[PDB]
Amino acid sequence: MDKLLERFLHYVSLDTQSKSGVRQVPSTEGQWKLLRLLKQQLEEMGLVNITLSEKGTLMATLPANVEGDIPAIGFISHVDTSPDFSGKNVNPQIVENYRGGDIALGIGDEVLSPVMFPVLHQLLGQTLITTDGKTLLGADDKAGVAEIMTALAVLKGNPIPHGDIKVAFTPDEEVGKGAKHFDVEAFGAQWAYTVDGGGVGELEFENFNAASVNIKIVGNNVHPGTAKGVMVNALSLAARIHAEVPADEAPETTEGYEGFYHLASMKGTVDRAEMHYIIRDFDRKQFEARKRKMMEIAKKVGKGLHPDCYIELVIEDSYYNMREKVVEHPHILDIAQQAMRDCHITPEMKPIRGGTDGAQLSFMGLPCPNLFTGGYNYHGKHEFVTLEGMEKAVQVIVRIAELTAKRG
Amino acid sequence: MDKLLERFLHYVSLDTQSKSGVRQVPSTEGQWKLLRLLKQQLEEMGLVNITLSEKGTLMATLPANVEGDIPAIGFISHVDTSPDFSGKNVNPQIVENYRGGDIALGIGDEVLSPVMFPVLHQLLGQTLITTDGKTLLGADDKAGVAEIMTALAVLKGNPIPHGDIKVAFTPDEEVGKGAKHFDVEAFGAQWAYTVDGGGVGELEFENFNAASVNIKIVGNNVHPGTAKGVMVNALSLAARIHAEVPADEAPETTEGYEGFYHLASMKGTVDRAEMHYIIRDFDRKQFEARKRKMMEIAKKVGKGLHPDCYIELVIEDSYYNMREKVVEHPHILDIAQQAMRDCHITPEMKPIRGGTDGAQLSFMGLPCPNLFTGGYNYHGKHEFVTLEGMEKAVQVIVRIAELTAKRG
Ligand SMILES: [Zn+2]
Ligand SMILES: [Zn+2]
Ligand SMILES: [Zn+2]
Ligand SMILES: [Zn+2]
Repeated sequence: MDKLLERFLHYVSLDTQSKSGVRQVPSTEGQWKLLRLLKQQLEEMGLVNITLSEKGTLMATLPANVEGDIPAIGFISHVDTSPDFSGKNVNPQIVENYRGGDIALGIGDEVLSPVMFPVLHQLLGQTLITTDGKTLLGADDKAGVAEIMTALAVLKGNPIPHGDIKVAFTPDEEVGKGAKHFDVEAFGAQWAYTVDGGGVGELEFENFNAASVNIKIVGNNVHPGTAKGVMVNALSLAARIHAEVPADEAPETTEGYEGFYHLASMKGTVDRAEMHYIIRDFDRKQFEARKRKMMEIAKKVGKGLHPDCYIELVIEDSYYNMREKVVEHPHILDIAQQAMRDCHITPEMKPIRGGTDGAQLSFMGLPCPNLFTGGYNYHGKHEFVTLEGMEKAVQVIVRIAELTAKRG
Repeated sequence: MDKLLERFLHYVSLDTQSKSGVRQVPSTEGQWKLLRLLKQQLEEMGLVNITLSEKGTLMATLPANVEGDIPAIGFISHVDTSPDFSGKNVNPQIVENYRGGDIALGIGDEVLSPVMFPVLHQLLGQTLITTDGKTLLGADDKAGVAEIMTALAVLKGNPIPHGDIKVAFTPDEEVGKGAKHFDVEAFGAQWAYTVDGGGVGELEFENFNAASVNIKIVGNNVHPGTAKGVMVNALSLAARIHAEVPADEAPETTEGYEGFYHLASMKGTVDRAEMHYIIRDFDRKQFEARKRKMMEIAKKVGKGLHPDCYIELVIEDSYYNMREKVVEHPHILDIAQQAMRDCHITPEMKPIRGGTDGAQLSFMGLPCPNLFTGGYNYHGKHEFVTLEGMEKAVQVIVRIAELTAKRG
């Protein structure tokens, strides 16, 4: 199981940052750089049916080790790094046998601190890989790419029985295009896992049901000095709508399993205004309830307006909670959990307050929970990872593949 | 008193529309076209000390008719037409002996209607001048320019005693630059009147005290799924501020002498938001009270925010109510009122729910109330005027000049 570190740093050195609002997929050339590198490494490795689509999705198959009717399983990672910070000229910082202090990031006033991140006191003794403080690290999701790549080297070069293993590396996960052009048919996996989770132990199979609620408000402007009973202030309606939305059921005041309404943005004048709301909820019923609530709030404020003044709502479903799709087949989480115990890891299962490409794929015919990576503080300069956590991800992937063949 | 109509139509044919947010004054070439025309006509008329500044303000003096120590008075009109509708290729429509029906504007579905404008039933018998329905008319303020120009022809060509009469024609009244570069010193008028009012009888000397209140809100954005006790939604603060502003004390619900708060515009995201409020009030005390109220409302919402999240208010005074400046010298309104009675007109004195260049000049050393013009429905395609009302404006101006010399 060597070259884990090497593969990781190699991938980290490549600028693969994604770009919002681009029509082309992948959105940036850098991503094609890493995809081509992976493609070559897969060929050299000896995988079969390797293919890189025009949309930049890399697929490949490691054939069964043994005979028997074993279901093919898959592992998926995404190639791009967050637009929220640069993954440009990352300069990794390796801290062997971390003793628990503050980590200086590069030369300057930048620090990885256990005061700010208590998790560190949970990683005494390990090798930490950090940034110089001037960029992202890319652990998300290049540690996953490295771990999958590594798990394949281990499966191919050791006496470990396994069925067919499908792997994929996708392009614009960060900008929401991760599963858009995913050819589940070509992939040919009975089920899969994304290796795009957090710390050691993380296993996720529950995510938010999501929807956007756009509101278009048309008022009536006129010179203010003579607006009596004539002027319809659109912003006054916007404020009245938001006044009715539960301030206790908002991102700033929810945690764990509680849903919410959130006003992302709003802009307007007396004549027109627009609001962009989002609704998140683990429960499909309370998700519906949440749409109703908004429409209801709207009606209220839309009391009696001179039929040239209205309030329109446009509700768009973004994604659903996989729970149902995953739990529907017990072996998926059972194998993953048994695999972690076999590797002396305590499975930690927290719900995802957001979504994942796995949740999209789970509705496209590929139930697909999330596996940990060992990385932390995902989108900023405080992002870091530990080699041991990365080696455990490898161990788990390899065990899951062995266990799957065992039962097949 | 001829060429009133002719001068009017001539001026109406010139595109003199102003333009918002231009640094140059006048903001448009068309205005210089009318200013040059007026300049020439003043020369031909025989006025003295005629001058056109680099900023496009035209001044001129008609010397005293008689001797005695008579105070010089002035008459002011503005040359540009509203940006709110085109004053491009105006095609006037003349309706002699209006009998009270609906007036068809040009060829098409456009109408001047007494149902929509009850004033018409107050103008039976008169000659109406309307638009074709495709533009503004320009009565505001080209009727005033014509009336002043005409009043001067009458004063110069008839046995009517008068002291010195100063006249001025200003450039960007519509875009707020009307009195900016007004050289009151060069003008040399003890007091003046703007001929920029409405229907026959109108005399205005009270206007709003005005101020803008800008609010900058800095919040704290973070991915929503993990914003608990961390995310500070700036829009939520904006809505909470506007929630505290009196919906009964707003443009849509005030009239006559009642002040108000008005939210002109607002834009924002979770990280930042901005609000542009205006405050209008005839009373200087309640104007102050209104500033206090806003600052107060702000404090409340600014409760306890992590010192990286704040709410800043920036209050800018725009203009004041002239009342004080005008009433301070009784002859100004006394002469104007006596003049209207001498002309068999009932003086109508309503407060201006907004401001005028006269109110700005009144604080620059030139008390300056507003005189009627006979025009109605100022900024749209439904703008119209009546020749009789225009002739009365002329009569009043001429009488005011005669009365002023009488008492001097
Ligand atoms: Zn991410
Ligand atoms: Zn990721
Ligand atoms: Zn106007
Ligand atoms: Zn005007």
